[PDB]
Amino acid sequence: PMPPSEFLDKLMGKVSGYDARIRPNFKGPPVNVTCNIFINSFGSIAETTMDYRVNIFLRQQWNDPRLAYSEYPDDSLDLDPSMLDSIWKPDLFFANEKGANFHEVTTDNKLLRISKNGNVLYSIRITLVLACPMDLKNFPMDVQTCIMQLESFGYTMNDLIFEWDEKGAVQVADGLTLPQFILKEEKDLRYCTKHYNTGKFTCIEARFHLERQMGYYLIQMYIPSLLIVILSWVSFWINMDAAPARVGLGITTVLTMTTQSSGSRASLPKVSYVKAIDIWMAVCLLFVFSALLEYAAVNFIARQHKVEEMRKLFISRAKRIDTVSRVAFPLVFLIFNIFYWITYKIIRSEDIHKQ
Amino acid sequence: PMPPSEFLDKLMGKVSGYDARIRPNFKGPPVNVTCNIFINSFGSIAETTMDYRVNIFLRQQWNDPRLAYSEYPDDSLDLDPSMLDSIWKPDLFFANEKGANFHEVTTDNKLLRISKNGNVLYSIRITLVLACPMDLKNFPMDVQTCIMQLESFGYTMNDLIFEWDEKGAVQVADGLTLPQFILKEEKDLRYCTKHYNTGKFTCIEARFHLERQMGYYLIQMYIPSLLIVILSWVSFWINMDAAPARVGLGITTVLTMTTQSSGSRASLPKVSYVKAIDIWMAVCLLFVFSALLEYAAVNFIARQHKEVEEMRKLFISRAKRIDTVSRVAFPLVFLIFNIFYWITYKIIRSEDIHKQ
Amino acid sequence: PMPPSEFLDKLMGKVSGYDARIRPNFKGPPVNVTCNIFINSFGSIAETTMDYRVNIFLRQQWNDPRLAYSEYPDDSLDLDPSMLDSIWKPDLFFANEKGANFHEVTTDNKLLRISKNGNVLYSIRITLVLACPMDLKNFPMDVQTCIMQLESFGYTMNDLIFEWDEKGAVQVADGLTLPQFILKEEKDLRYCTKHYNTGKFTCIEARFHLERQMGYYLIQMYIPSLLIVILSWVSFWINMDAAPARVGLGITTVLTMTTQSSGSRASLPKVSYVKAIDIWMAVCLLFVFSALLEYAAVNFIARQHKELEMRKLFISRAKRIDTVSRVAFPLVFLIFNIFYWITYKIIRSEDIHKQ
Amino acid sequence: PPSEFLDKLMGKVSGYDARIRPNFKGPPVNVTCNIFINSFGSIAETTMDYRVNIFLRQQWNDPRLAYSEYPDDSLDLDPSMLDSIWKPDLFFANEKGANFHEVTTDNKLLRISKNGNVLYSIRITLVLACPMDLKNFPMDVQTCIMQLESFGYTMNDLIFEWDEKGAVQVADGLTLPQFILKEEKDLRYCTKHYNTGKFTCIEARFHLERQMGYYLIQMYIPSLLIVILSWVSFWINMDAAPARVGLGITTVLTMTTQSSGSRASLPKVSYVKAIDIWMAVCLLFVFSALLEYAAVNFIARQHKETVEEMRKLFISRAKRIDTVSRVAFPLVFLIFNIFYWITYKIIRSEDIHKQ
Amino acid sequence: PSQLSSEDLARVPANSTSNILNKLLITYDPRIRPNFKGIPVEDRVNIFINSFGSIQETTMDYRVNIFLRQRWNDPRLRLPQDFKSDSLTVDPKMFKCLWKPDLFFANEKSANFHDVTQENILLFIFRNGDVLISMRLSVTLSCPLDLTLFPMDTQRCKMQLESFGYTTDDLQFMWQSGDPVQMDEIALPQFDIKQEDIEYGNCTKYYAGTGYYTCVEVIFTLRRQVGFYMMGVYAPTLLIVVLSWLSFWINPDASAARVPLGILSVLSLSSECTSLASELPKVSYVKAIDIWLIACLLFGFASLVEYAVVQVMLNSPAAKRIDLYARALFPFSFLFFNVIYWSVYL
Ligand SMILES: CC[C@H](C)[C@H]1O[C@]2(CC[C@@H]1C)C[C@@H]1C[C@@H](C/C=C(\C)[C@@H](O[C@H]3C[C@H](OC)[C@@H](O[C@H]4C[C@H](OC)[C@@H](O)[C@H](C)O4)[C@H](C)O3)[C@@H](C)/C=C/C=C3\CO[C@@H]4[C@H](O)C(C)=C[C@@H](C(=O)O1)[C@]34O)O2
Ligand SMILES: CC[C@H](C)[C@H]1O[C@]2(CC[C@@H]1C)C[C@@H]1C[C@@H](C/C=C(\C)[C@@H](O[C@H]3C[C@H](OC)[C@@H](O[C@H]4C[C@H](OC)[C@@H](O)[C@H](C)O4)[C@H](C)O3)[C@@H](C)/C=C/C=C3\CO[C@@H]4[C@H](O)C(C)=C[C@@H](C(=O)O1)[C@]34O)O2
Ligand SMILES: CC[C@H](C)[C@H]1O[C@]2(CC[C@@H]1C)C[C@@H]1C[C@@H](C/C=C(\C)[C@@H](O[C@H]3C[C@H](OC)[C@@H](O[C@H]4C[C@H](OC)[C@@H](O)[C@H](C)O4)[C@H](C)O3)[C@@H](C)/C=C/C=C3\CO[C@@H]4[C@H](O)C(C)=C[C@@H](C(=O)O1)[C@]34O)O2
Ligand SMILES: CC[C@H](C)[C@H]1O[C@]2(CC[C@@H]1C)C[C@@H]1C[C@@H](C/C=C(\C)[C@@H](O[C@H]3C[C@H](OC)[C@@H](O[C@H]4C[C@H](OC)[C@@H](O)[C@H](C)O4)[C@H](C)O3)[C@@H](C)/C=C/C=C3\CO[C@@H]4[C@H](O)C(C)=C[C@@H](C(=O)O1)[C@]34O)O2
Ligand SMILES: *[C@@H]1O[C@H](CO)[C@@H](O)[C@H](O)[C@H]1NC(C)=O
Repeated sequence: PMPPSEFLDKLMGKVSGYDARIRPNFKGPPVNVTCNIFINSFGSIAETTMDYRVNIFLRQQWNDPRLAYSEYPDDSLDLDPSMLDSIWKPDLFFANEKGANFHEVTTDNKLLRISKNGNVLYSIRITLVLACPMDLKNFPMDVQTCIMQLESFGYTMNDLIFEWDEKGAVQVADGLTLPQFILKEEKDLRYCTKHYNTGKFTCIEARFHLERQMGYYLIQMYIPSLLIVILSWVSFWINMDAAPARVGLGITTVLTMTTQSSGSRASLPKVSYVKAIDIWMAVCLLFVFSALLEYAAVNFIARQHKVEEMRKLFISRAKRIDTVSRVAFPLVFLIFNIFYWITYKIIRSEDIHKQ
Repeated sequence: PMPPSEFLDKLMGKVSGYDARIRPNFKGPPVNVTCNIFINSFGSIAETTMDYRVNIFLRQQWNDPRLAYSEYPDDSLDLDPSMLDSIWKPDLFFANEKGANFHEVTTDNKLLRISKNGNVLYSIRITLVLACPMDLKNFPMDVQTCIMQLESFGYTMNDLIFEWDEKGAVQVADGLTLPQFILKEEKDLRYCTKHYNTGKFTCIEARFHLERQMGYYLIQMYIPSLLIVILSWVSFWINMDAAPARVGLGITTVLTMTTQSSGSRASLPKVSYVKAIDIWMAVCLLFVFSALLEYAAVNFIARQHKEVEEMRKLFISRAKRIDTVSRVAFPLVFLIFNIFYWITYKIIRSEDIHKQ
Repeated sequence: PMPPSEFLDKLMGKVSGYDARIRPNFKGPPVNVTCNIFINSFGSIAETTMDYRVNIFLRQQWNDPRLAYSEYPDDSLDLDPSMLDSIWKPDLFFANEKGANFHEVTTDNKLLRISKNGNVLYSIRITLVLACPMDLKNFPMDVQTCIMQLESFGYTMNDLIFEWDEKGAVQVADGLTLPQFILKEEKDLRYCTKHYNTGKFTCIEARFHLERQMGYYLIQMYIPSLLIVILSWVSFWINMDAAPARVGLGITTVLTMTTQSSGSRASLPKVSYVKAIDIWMAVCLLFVFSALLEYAAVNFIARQHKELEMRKLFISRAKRIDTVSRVAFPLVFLIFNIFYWITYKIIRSEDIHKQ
Repeated sequence: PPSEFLDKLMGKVSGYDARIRPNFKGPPVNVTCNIFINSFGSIAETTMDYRVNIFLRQQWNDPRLAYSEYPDDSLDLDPSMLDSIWKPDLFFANEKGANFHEVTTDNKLLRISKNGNVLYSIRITLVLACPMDLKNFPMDVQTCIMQLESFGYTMNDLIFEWDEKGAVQVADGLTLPQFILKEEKDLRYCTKHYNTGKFTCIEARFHLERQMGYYLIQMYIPSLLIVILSWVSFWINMDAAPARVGLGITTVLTMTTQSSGSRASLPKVSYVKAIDIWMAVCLLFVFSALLEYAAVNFIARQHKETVEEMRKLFISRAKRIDTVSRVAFPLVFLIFNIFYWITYKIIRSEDIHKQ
Repeated sequence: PSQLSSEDLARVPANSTSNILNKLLITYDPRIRPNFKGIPVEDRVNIFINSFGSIQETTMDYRVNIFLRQRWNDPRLRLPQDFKSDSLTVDPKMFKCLWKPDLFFANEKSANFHDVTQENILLFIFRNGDVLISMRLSVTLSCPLDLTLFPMDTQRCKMQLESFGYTTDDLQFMWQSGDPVQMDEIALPQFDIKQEDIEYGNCTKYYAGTGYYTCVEVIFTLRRQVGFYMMGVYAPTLLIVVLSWLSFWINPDASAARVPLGILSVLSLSSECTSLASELPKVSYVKAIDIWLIACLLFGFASLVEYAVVQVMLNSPAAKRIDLYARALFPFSFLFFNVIYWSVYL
């Protein structure tokens, strides 16, 4: 009955005497803010810069006593986004954020709702670039923990306290599929209170567990690496007295393999610890490099002969090495392959336990 | 006993007569401002553009006699961040800044606290793309000093003087482990007053020492170079008359070193002095190149006999002795080079460590 | 004893009657503006886009009769930077400017000082990416002139005239060192008045002479090119009948030299003239191609004996070709090296005379 | 006095409504447009766009803004006053990202004549979209398009006209690095029809010609060297299978990299370009070089299979193929070259007629 | 301007927006929606495609420039028969003082308005009260891509228009009855865009604790042009296979000749595969182009393994049968693969 416009002015207005500068319940118990997050999109995870981008809906709930209304029967009246300036809002901000911006497509992407008891609901559409320190050992098979830190710049824990919502704290949009990662459904909600010389400030943290899909890594690096090792083994069936042919084969494989190893570092950041792709690349280089010395020994042993019995002995030894190599080289690679994967599988299992 | 709104108007309000345009203690002693630095995030050091990025909290403290209150018994008051626009705030700009922005993720990221005596505590979240000159004389095993300069643009030292807080000037976060650098605990705090035609202006400087981590360069640069040098020595066991194989081996090793050296310079700026990595690559390139010359000599000596039998045997024996000595000398001389190269750079670094 | 707040309204106030819209000395002689720049940082020179970035302090001085004060006995009164909004300021802008911005790191980086006579000092901190056309006839060892043009958009020569300051028009920061260029200590200050359809406008220009450093280019392109040439020469000592070795040696050097030339153009614009580096890369390619070309003549001459004592003469001719080549190719290269450097040095002196 | 007049012309007393167009409920207002091109560059094939820095001038008679009391005509106003006057809503329909400069002040001009004519000049930087026809890619002419349309006012309110004299003006000494800007510019009327109605639009076309210096030195000459290198094989010994086959394969592989490199810059188009014809024929010639030795090796070995007289015939057959090829391959390349360069010059002549 | 009925309004002009618009907006509150506490508003939406392009595969997005049209009946904004014209074409600056729906693109990555010389907005007010607001927007939408069948694939890219603050009880979005998406005569470099667009609609979103929200979606069908990859990928790989067959004519005893021919052919194809991966995102599934590259590598690999068998047979103490058969079958087997491959992918 009473006009809608008057209610906007009569409440939280100059006549009302509401002061947006003064927090609710001044000189009293700390304000308690419950927070929700809805993840619209997750992606753009970059190892080089150690950051990821996310688009979220940040919802906050708090109780302002000065905003209670009994004149209108309806509850949870939606307000206008343009009048949010005069509403008192908590100074939440992201500790690990590197770049954030609001969204203004047609109007401001903001929602404000006020219930009769004074409860306030305020949701914003934000895009976050968040810093994520990464441990890049076990690089191909690595679970990565991403964190989001929400803490208060200006209000101490005597005035503003942040808590996670009981039901549906972090909610993920339906059918959200990361390109090269898998996001686990278990989310860790922790308290990490911050202490500064200025004082103590409230902080809440949400942790995401990301598993790396290994389809791409097998096709583009592991399988090509297998070819270079196998192609090197072709030399063991080439004639013994084919020094241009066999050495040329050896050099091309070894040098191509080094370029393939150099290809991997392009995207990775410059780190000073050994990774799992290094242990693969190092052993692969050892196998091709040992093939070159295999022919070098055969060539040297053959010429060592310079009565007739001596050349029979030396020539047999060079031939024997090639026949032994034809089985020894594939066999040792098989032993290494079995040990490599099982060792790295049990580690990955423990990674799930560590989450 | 006083409503909060009324106190906000009675002090620093229009009725109060506080003009933020005039500095405290006008026509009097210079305003003294204390400064603090909390390093929230350090990283993105880029050699090519010779800059680094940093996320910090900047706290300034200055005594304003006008902003004094006796109505409220509390020692301090956490005022609203939005009302800073009517506060007199000292001008502070960074002399070596190439880019900066404020943070407006949800609200204004600033803190204002006013004490009873009139002290003001004013804290800001800033992201700075600062520029640091880098020596690069010894690209591996170097220590770099970054600079942060805090100075005033409009107020001279007769009016505004900037100092460093006595306790805890620079405060690093709990972790903040840089991927490529190690940040030393000791930080130098110095005064570097600036003089211009406009006048004399105050300035304070904080220097950070960063030591480059050697793990990445050993695995991805030195070890690949070592492999090619060893690969070259394989030519001293192949047949003496196998011209396509040995020449093919020699050329492929030398050319690979050139591409490896070319790869290294890409990430570096176009400086015009010789770096430590250059000396390594040059000597390694010298070794592999000398291997090719070794085959050239033995090839010429071997066929020299045709150009009776006694001369032929002597030349072939002369040719073979080159191979025997080469397969021993070339590893050994490289070994001797490695001892000299590493030992000198360590003593050089250790003396520089004292300087840094 | 005048209050500071009250005095600041007696000038630049509603009571004052000062209109910032109307220029000083309306309907009268032109306003004389003296300008200074302080070079705080120089760098980011980019050949590909033909621009450079500079951070400067721009100071301006003009006499405003209205801003005359007598109550305060101070020779000058430094004023708050915020006051700049209420004072007439000339509309200076840069004609070669691609992008420029102000700095608001903590406060506006501006300085205003007013003297008793009415002089005004107005210093601004600006960072500008300036366009510089470049002449790359000699890609190294050239002198590039970078200009800065300061002109007025809306005020004609009848109202606003710009002048350089008699002393210290351009001042450079202490210890400024460009990484790949050397900045000369002599800067030419000239006048270039502009005429458009809308009238005549004042403009002042300051040009900087930058000299490229040769230290980088010598150890990264000239020495590598010299290595490829000297590598080709060893073929003259390789056995005459070893066709796979020498032919493989000849082709590999020529192809690698081609790649080295391609590497040089990565950082250069797609210019249609001939650069100095092109002459070096062409001559180096000419030498290595000739070495391969020589072997084809030796092979053709050598096989003639079997197809056709005639045997001895054909074999003798082939050996003499190799023997002369071992001294001809080094010597002819040496003559080229002497000619190439000395001719361009006198060209460098001529360009130094032209600044 | 100056200050009082500005209020009188457009102020609270004046009642000048900036929201009503001139000659309301009457004939459309006439708009005369000028363009001065201060900078032309950043022509990128990949994104099919170019960047321009221009001064945009508009003239429209406003009857309300007529002054008789000041004797002087065309008195220049302050740039800040532009908020008060009614200004047409020009925009560039084919544009991508626009920005004002505000380097030290707003780069704007305002002039008002006694009769009421208004002149409003602004400095703009524009990234405009240019569709490109990449057929005849090294020898092509590209027409750039600049469209000025009115977004809010239909043909009853706002009509656009080009200035009779000096519509598009180019700054003195403007030299595009990669293109030659012709001095003839086409101005047409292209009215746009939408579901809202008819809106005025004017278009100015720039005719650009690509400089051929860069592509000759960097693409055609390197390609013509690999072809010649292939011909060296025709002099190497027939029995030298490792040499000629090695030489053959290296040239073919090197040509393949060059062809891919040539297309790296320009976009992924689905039509055949001029550069593709050249690279294809070059690939055909080097491939035919590899395919001629294979026929000579096979024809020779057939002697082993009058056994001696069988041997002679086969050996002669092999030599004849090599001798004929030595003159045949250069001759066919020459005939292709003259055909290739004549037809494209003819097509280029037709293209300039279209321009 | 015009806020709180333009303050005193002492000025007295004659029958202009100084009078009509101010009288129209004397009691107008933009904060209160039309038909407050009643029927939800029905907002007709149209799109005009100025420029479609920049379909980036690395970031799986595309950038479009469009004009957004909206229509809604405003009971308060009724022309009081003062003007016999059915339109007002008021100044574009007035958009700030009137109610506007809070439309936002849910799948959008970055958006910007455009300020060439003025705000690029059109406002129309019909006599009945209907409002037509037009706006120039440049939006970077996000498109998930399925890169199986990669060289010859079809991709559906959507555009979702939904409200942020008003639920389905207050604000409802629907597509215009006739010609909702008026495209322009445009051409794409690497893709082909059809004129048949699926106006799916619905898309109504439910968010826990806030309620239902209206949405409308337009799906664009894009077909890739296969011409570029013919010259770019298929033809180079087909060439390298042909060189591999050349070894079968080279002398059986030419170890230093055939072996480089085999190894350099295999390694050349492998490098070509790596270059293709650079443009494509790091997907974990196989693509159509891969089955081509695997077979080409298999044929290249089988050439070198063929010579190794010949070298064993010659030194085993004939081997000409192995070479002679290889010359016929190796081209022949490749022909069958091509027939099956292209037929399967049409
Ligand atoms: C020993 C070198 C000769 C030339 C041998 O090289 C090869 C072939 C045969 C030659 C005889 C190939 C070579 C590896 C070696 C075998 C080496 C290993 C299997 C490991 O290495 C050891 C040595 C290393 O000490 C430098 C030692 O210190 C550590 C200490 C710390 O850990 C406790 C660690 O924090 C610190 C950073 O480092 C550590 C025990 O790891 C394995 C990790 C090797 C990795 C090397 C490479 C992977 O990709 C690189 C590059 O992109 C490429 C092109 C070539 C690779 C290569 O060249 O790999 C490469 O450089 O064999
Ligand atoms: C001639 C080609 C045969 C294959 C010869 O090539 C080689 C070796 C032996 C073969 C017989 C190598 C070749 C150069 C030639 C020798 C050529 C020169 C020493 C110069 O060139 C002449 C020819 C040129 O005409 C196109 C001629 O016109 C001018 C006219 C105008 O000025 C008046 C000018 O505005 C216009 C644009 O051009 C002009 C007199 O300059 C010298 C400048 C050569 C430059 C070429 C190259 C440098 O880097 C390029 C590329 O990055 C690379 C990978 C290979 C180089 C190469 O391939 O260099 C390269 O392409 O010898
Ligand atoms: C057929 C290949 C065999 C193996 C022959 O290949 C070679 C050497 C000898 C082998 C017997 C080399 C090969 C070309 C052929 C000769 C071919 C031509 C002179 C033309 O080509 C044909 C093929 C083309 O589509 C492959 C075909 O369809 C058109 C249809 C439509 O137009 C009507 C068009 O909309 C659509 C896009 O394309 C059309 C009939 O024109 C000429 C235009 C060739 C261009 C090919 C290339 C140029 O740069 C490419 C690449 O960067 C590189 C590394 C290799 C080149 C190559 O590999 O070139 C390359 O791929 O000879
Ligand atoms: C077997 C490889 C040898 C070296 C053969 O390589 C070649 C030729 C002949 C050699 C004998 C060439 C090679 C492909 C293979 C044929 C391989 C396939 C048709 C597929 O592969 C299989 C094997 C794979 O297990 C290694 C197997 O996954 C396991 C583990 C899984 O657990 C997570 C489990 O889910 C599953 C059940 O089982 C799985 C069935 O996929 C196919 C997916 C491979 C494509 C590879 C390539 C295409 O572009 C790549 C690269 O850019 C390039 C440079 C070279 C290519 C290449 O190298 O192509 C390349 O790497 O033949
Ligand atoms: C508006 O009013 C004026 C006089 O006040 C009148 O002349 C004019 O015709 C009116 N316009 C209409 C009725 O459309």
